Amino acid sequence: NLASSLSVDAPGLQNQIDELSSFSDAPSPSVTRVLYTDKDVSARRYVKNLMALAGLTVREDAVGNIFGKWDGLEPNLPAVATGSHIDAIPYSGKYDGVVGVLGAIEAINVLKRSGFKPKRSLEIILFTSEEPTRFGISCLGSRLLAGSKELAEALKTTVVDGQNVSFIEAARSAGYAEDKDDDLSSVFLKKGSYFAFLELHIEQGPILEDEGLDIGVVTAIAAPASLKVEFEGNGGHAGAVLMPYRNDAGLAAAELALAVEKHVLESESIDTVGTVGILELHPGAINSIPSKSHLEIDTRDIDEARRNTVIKKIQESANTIAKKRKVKLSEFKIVNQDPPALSDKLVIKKMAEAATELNLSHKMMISRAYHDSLFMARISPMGMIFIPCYKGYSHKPEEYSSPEDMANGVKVLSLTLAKLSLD
Amino acid sequence: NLASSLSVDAPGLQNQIDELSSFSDAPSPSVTRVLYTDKDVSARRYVKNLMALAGLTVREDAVGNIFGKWDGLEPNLPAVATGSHIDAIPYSGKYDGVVGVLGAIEAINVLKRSGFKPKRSLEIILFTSEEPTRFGISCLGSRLLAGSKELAEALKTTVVDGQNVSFIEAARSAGYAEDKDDDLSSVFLKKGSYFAFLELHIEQGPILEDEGLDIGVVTAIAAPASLKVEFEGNGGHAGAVLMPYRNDAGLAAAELALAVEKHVLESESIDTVGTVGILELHPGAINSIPSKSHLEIDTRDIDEARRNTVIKKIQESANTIAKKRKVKLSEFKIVNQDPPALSDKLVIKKMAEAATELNLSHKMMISRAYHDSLFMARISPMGMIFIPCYKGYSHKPEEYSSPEDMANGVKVLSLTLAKLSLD
Ligand SMILES: [Mn+2]
Ligand SMILES: [Mn+2]
Ligand SMILES: [Mn+2]
Ligand SMILES: [Mn+2]
Repeated sequence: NLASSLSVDAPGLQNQIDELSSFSDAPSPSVTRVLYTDKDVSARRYVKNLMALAGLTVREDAVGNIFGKWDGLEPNLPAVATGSHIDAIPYSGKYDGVVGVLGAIEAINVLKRSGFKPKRSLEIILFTSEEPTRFGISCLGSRLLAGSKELAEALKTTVVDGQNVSFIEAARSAGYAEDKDDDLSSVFLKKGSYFAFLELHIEQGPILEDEGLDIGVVTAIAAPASLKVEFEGNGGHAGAVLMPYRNDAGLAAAELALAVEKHVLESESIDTVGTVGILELHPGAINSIPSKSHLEIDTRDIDEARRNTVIKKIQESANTIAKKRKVKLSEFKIVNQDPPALSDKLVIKKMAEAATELNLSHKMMISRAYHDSLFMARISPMGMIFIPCYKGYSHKPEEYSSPEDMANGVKVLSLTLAKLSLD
Repeated sequence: NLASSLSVDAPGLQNQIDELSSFSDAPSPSVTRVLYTDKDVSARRYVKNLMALAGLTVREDAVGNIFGKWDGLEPNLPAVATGSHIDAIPYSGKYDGVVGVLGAIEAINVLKRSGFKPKRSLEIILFTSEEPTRFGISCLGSRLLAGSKELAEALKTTVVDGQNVSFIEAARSAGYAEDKDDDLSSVFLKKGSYFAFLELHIEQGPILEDEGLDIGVVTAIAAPASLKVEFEGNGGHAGAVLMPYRNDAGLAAAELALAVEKHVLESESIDTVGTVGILELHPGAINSIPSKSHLEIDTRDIDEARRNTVIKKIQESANTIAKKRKVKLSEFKIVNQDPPALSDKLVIKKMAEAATELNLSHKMMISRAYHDSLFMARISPMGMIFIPCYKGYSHKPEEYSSPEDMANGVKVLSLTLAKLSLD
């Protein structure tokens, strides 16, 4: 049957993972690859070439989401879509995102080798960017596909990066958003344009590995939020300004970072997380008392209300700390505060059937990380396939998924796409 | 007499202060000017031009200390020296250091207009750098003039900046070519090679302004130290690594910064200070748990033993925090731990006499900031002349000393140089 016929070029896929990792601003084994930079442009060209070699019809939208379609026997029907991202945060790994892009192309090649003939077309999406590194905006491509007018407006009017380069200027340097007449609504997909959307991804947790399982059938994605906070004080000379006269913006930031941890732990649930991954001091000189501090805070929970309580407490603490330290709370901005997504029950059923037919052990589980799937779920029924990764490591160069684990994920993706194409 | 004949071009000196401030990597009103950068080179050239216009013999040593001599009637006698620095930490003011360099040149011009005939030569020193910004080393020039073999060795073997540029490469780019035969010992001054060393400097405190006084006669300089600390943890995914499994290097850093403040306050003396002016996270992404943190800590006291107790407590806390957070204390480096210095009693005497002869009010006081004077004191009798500054502000663009305050300092410097030259 179809399932028994599926065969993946596992070393070939690994070779592509390694080749793509060369497009990096960080030295190997780390990867850094940021939206619209030269390394991103090179990586896009590499992927588009692989899509062409796979016989896919390739197109791009106004912000650089890339689509590669295998036309079905009934091409007017909403297609079955799959895909992921290839951007990488600073000093991260080679597998996050990339497995779901290169692996989706491999799933096409696998199905073609088996002589599968899709009824509904299959389409691979390379999302233009999923990581928030450049503009503070996660899932930039999929948020637009899912029809965010607010985001489209912001991208055209106010959005800039840390070097004051605008979104539009960055896009144009990479070959996109050239048309002046587009408010970016051209990117929006109407609800139902895809029959379903699937994303293959490394688990980014140790559960499948610890339990000895091959496949996670993802049932939900946890609710993510992020915040930016700034404090301002008077600054001055570190040697000469006596302690009673200070209002140290760095100490306010230190206290807020510890308050974030405290409020997360106060939830009493191990599913709650919060992190201060960015903490910058100005002027940032050893002998200058910080007059401005800038924090960026990530916080999430599978339970939206429980997460929101953490956010409320963080704002309360920022105000309490500012008053105590006698500094100005000059910025407190919630950058995003998004609900969780639920995978579609029929997609879940088909995925689990596919794993069973392939003799692959599996469990149903939640995603802690967010993904493009979070926003694609607003447009069509969604599911995700998790594969194991070594010790759950992710967002660091120790991240690793074996050729066998990737091949298993590709087989499940191939078979689930096939099932949905004939639905 | 000589005193009554001294006249300063006060607006002209102000104009020079303003012109020099244009050599900056920060937009006005702030100044940033770092050792061996293009802005530093431009400022060196500006000063050397003024020295030549004042008829001084101009020379430079291996690391770029600049000397401008007015030859006396007895040129073989140890000269009377004066000088300061022109480097500026990020986003600082226009007066720190610069007043004692431009003001020293103006003092020469003042004495020449009055027809003064020196016995001992007078020599102006532009120290190559006094701020620790680039290499973490304060008083780089004067520590070398004072004969630090440990520093000379480090500069040629291990010292690099934050961008991994070596001291040698940086010096070379600024026109200080490396002599592989020179271990920098060529820079060392013989003890007693100067009769005395004087530094004119803004107070960097509010005392003279608050008390309505013209001149501070500095009697001692507080004991400065600095520390570099790094913590290392596992890092990883901000969304997926659950709180009990973390070893967050950023939170270790936050706790250490708060411990620094605590230990300073524990001294029970208002003269004790400590600051964390630099706190950097790696990888520094919103969704990546910090795997490395880097702190640079400044701590000082007029009392050396009290200062040292603070340092010991900070090291104890760094170890306690590392154990509790389950991170590695990967670096704990005391970069410098220097004793205080006392001004020479006969230099103090001459300075007070000069202020009195000029009908300027004055008081004895200590310096909280460190200065090149701290290390020149190891080579020759030392003193400092403080002038008032607005609200004591320093290391920020609000720093200000009036044209009159500078001119009065210049007059005291001129007259003190003259008195010492004839002694
Ligand atoms: Mn990621
Ligand atoms: Mn991802
Ligand atoms: Mn300074
Ligand atoms: Mn200074």
